[PDB]
Amino acid sequence: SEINIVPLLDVLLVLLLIFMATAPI
Amino acid sequence: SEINIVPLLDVLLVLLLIFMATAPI
Amino acid sequence: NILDLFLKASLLVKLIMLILIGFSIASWAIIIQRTRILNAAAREAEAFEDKFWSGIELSRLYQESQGKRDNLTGSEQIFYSGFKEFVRLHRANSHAPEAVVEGASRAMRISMNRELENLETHIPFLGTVGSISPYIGLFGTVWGIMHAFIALGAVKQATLQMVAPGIAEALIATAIGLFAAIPAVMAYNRLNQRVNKLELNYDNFMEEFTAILHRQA
Amino acid sequence: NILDLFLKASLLVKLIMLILIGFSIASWAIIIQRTRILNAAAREAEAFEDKFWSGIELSRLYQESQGKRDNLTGSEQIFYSGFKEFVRLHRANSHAPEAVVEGASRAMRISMNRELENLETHIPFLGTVGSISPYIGLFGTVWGIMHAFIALGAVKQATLQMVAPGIAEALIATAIGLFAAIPAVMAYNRLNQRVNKLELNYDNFMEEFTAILHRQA
Amino acid sequence: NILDLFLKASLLVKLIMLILIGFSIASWAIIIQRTRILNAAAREAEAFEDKFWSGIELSRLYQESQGKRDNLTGSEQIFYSGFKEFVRLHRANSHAPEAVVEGASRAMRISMNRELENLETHIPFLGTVGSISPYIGLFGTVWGIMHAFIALGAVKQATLQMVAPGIAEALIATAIGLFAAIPAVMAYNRLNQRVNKLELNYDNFMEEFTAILHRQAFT
Amino acid sequence: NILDLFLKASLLVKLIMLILIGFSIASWAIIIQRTRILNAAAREAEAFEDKFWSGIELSRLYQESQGKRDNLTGSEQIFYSGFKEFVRLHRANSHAPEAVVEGASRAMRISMNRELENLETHIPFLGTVGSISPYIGLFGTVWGIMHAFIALGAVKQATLQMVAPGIAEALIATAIGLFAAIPAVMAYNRLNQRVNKLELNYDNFMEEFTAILHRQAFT
Amino acid sequence: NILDLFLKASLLVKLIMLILIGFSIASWAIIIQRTRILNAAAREAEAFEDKFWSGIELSRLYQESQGKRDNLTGSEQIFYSGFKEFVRLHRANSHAPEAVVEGASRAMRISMNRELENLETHIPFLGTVGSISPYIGLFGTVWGIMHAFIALGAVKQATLQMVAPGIAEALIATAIGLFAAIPAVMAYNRLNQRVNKLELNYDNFMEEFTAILHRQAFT
Amino acid sequence: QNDKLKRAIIISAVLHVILFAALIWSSFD
Repeated sequence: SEINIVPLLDVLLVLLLIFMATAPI
Repeated sequence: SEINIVPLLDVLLVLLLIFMATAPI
Repeated sequence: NILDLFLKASLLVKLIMLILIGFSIASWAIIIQRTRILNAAAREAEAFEDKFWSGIELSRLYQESQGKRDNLTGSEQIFYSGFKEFVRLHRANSHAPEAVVEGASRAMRISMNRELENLETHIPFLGTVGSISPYIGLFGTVWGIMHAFIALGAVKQATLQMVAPGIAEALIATAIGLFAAIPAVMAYNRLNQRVNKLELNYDNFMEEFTAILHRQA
Repeated sequence: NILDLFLKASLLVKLIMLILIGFSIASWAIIIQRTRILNAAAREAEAFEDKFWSGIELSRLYQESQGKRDNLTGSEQIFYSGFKEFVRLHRANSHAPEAVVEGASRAMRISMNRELENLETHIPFLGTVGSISPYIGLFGTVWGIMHAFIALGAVKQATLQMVAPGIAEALIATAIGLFAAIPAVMAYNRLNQRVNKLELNYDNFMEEFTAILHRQA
Repeated sequence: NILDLFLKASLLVKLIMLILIGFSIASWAIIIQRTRILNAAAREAEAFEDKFWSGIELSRLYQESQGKRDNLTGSEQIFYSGFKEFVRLHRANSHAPEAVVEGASRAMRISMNRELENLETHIPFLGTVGSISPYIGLFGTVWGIMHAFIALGAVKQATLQMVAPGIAEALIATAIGLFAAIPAVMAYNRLNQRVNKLELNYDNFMEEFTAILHRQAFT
Repeated sequence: NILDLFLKASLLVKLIMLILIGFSIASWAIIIQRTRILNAAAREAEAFEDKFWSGIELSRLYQESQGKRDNLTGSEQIFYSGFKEFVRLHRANSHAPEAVVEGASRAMRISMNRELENLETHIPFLGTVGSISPYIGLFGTVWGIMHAFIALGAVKQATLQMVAPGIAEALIATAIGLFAAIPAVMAYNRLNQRVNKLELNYDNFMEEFTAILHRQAFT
Repeated sequence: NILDLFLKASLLVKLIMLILIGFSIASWAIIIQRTRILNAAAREAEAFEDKFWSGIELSRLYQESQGKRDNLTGSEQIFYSGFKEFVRLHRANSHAPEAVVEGASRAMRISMNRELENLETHIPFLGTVGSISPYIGLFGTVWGIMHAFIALGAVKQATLQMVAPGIAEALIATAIGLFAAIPAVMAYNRLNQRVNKLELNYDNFMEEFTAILHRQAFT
Repeated sequence: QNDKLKRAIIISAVLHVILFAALIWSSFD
């Protein structure tokens, strides 16, 4: 068949939005 | 047609690795 | 819990959630109907094929078939069509065995194609749902991220605590998309396999019947 | 607020975002436009096919078509072209009616190809937009991060805390790119699938009319 | 390490991991079991072709053929069916040799279809695993990330040390899902290509035998 | 800025950048040449059909085509080939007024295929560039990051100032790759569209001419 | 460089690297052999195409081709498979000139399909390698990232030393995946283009010879 | 053809403008 990993982009974007502001407490 | 995915995932993962490696927390 | 998250969402997010929920309900209903229909068809075909080789003459089989010829389906319908066409071609037009064989084959093919078309339906809708569902969820997540940035820019605070509420709806959209996606694909594959098995059984029966008919003539 | 963060971003990021928004507007305009034309064509073809089987004399239908000879579209034009070719070639002392039938089929095929080419315009722009859109956003993000690190390494007084908004502005580019990409990709497949159905309907009507014309000669 | 995260994970994560492991085990068993049968069939077909093209009279090899009644497979059963149908229908009706050839060909096609449909079991099960597993892994990851960040937002103090293990427990799911997904599709693509070779060999043998029968019918 | 990081890069990064720049130059040259060639072909094709429907006697058009045999390209070549084949077949013998249609169709089809093959040179190279360009950029970036982090361990105290330039030097490769990738994918589709439209026009001309010759063939 | 971090890597990384290296070696060998085979085929086809219009009578060419019997490749097999067929069909049925052309066309098409199938081999393997290679690198990267997150969540206020293994493993996996992926795609595209060119040349020759045959059979 | 395309462009542009304005206003709250 085929391997579709389409919904993984949301996970990576969400993670990238967090390390930016993770330094402040 | 078709939204190629492999380049986007690789670029985002490399960015995440860069951000992780530069954090001394 | 879920109600608060649904209420806090934006307008487009609510529309997307409603669309996905409707898709889920429709897919479940289609699966529920098709499973029963296919199981009944398989049971009837197996029973009739078991009855055939019991030693019953074709004449009395045809006599019994005309009693419920209005509701004859599947293998019974194929047998009725084949015998009727064979009888008609024997006493009408040319009587060459090649013509009779060709006519019987054409009639059986037409009946089998009609029955197979009858059995499989509403499956392409399941395939389309499975193919399209994740993209709408990704669209909703992207819109939610844009909304979160705009709201964060509206206020002067840059703390991750303010950013945190901007992720719940975006993740909920993707969760609903996957939840709608999985059963459609599973049912699609299973139903296709069952239909292929039924088609193979029908083809074997029609080839055996054609071989039987061609031998006597 | 939003304007402050927009101005803080470099010129290239803003330019890319404006380009993507314009692309989205154009794509939605085309998608909205084509649907009305396709639906009108479908309903007109169905209505004309329905009227043709009512038993009206073919001469009356030909007169009705001739009344608006310059305003015939869809299934109407094919009928007029075929009838004109059939009648005109019939007065040319054609000994073999098979030649007349072949000529009528040829003229009908020419007109059908012209009409389909007329219907199938303006579509591939959507495919190009869907194929190109994500790369521009990814390039914008890469450029933003590159310049952010260059500025950080140029002056030792800088810190990631100060550079933080630039990375968010960079990620907005990828968000907007996917936002513009997805709907065009879906609509391309939808519209091609819809055009295929009209192609099939025209083909079957062509075959029926050719058979009817041939049987009367 | 990994075991600690598995123990400390939520019930849904554990259930997802168990489902994925079960799918992987079933796929490996099916692949291993199905690989040997095709090789055995190919070797038997080649040996039978070598025996057939050895110049031995067909009568002797047919007298040896009936010994394994209801035990033949591959080209042996196909040949037996075709030859028996040809002989019976020729000794019954001699009106038309072309009818004899046609009946032989019909019996041959029936037997070939039965053999190929026997050789192609449990292969379609592999496609479902490859199509489904990443979706389950991603669902687990999404649920885990959502729960972890909700718990993080429950506290006004933000630090990534507290919420670091949750993301690892989330990513284990997609790792296992993709690990189970890859070999299934990789082997599904390869197994299908082997059936076509046996189909081609059977078709070539069928054409050769039909030609021989057509030659012998007019005698 | 860019030049300094280009010079400071290692051997592999410089080779990758040189290859990418060469691909970009080749792509631009191919686009520029093919645009003009296709525009000229389209203009000639549009202009010829205007003369064809004017109402000039066929003998005059044939003699005009004969006078310029050296410069016969495009639609007029199809007309010449078809008319020559028709004349030869009629001169051979006047029997069977149906074979002339097939012969003329064959003669026109051969020339149409030759010309359409001629107009489509050097286009498939662009798709290769569009498909391959990003991967090489990622390769360069990952190698640069690996080299930077390997060299980072040499010093004892860790500061982001030392490691800052290497990351930008790595990202330059990805930027160049995407910049080379976009135009090729943009141009491929447009060139294909123009070729398809030309093919449709030639098919229309062939059908019209076949109808004309068929009508003229029978009294 | 590679060796040090490979030693620092885990067992899964070693297995992945071994698999991908084997894939790369197989791909390189296939490319090297196939390029030479196709170059030889192309030069032979060009030579035969040049020879066909040397003014030699067809009978002499047929007699020369009879010297190699059935050991013919390139466009030479097309002439032999079809000239004799046309001659024998014309001899058997001289009252149906419109059927010998159909038979010759069918035979030539079948022979061309046979030759085309012969010239394409082991290309789907390259396609499979190109399609599957990136996902194994994705799995390696996911494993590395989850390991790094575990390390971060293990000890508070971690140093840059203990986060090295995950990043190293992830980068190695990505680099090796891309390295195995690129040549397969490039060779796939190039070989497909060359095969298409050869098919076009064969089609042109078949059309020309069929036109010659139809011209001959007209009288 | 051109008039329909222009009308579609106008309606799409105004729809996008109002959608973005509504999104911006809603995000303020």
